[PDB]
Amino acid sequence: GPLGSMPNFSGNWKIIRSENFEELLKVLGVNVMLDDIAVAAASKPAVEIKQEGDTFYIKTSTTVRTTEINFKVGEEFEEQTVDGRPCKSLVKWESENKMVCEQKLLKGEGPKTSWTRELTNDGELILTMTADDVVCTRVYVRE
Repeated sequence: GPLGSMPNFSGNWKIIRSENFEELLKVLGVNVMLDDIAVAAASKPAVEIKQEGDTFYIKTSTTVRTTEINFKVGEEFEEQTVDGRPCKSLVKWESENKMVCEQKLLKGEGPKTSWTRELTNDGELILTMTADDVVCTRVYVRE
């Protein structure tokens, strides 16, 4: 679970709205990173989150594919674009309810990318994914 009064992200989460996902994918092209979309693109599976303070595991499972990512809020980690360019990523708490991941390619030029996850007071989980001026929002509720 979470620290103190901060909300508990642990759960099984069902998507009930999306906007601008295909648009984001087109702007990103080969700059998209699987360590983001491999637990977000597919709408059918539950997104299974396990939170232990700052430590997160995020898992999806279909009969074809199981994927799990992990990170710790506050600890830098590396992810890859689909064409193999490394990115340094860091998640921080932006607010009581919201984490923000900043991302930077290790070398060369690309779009400014980020994502956020927010557990709003109505009980929804909001994922936003950004590439320069394009913002994708996906809204989840508990299964």
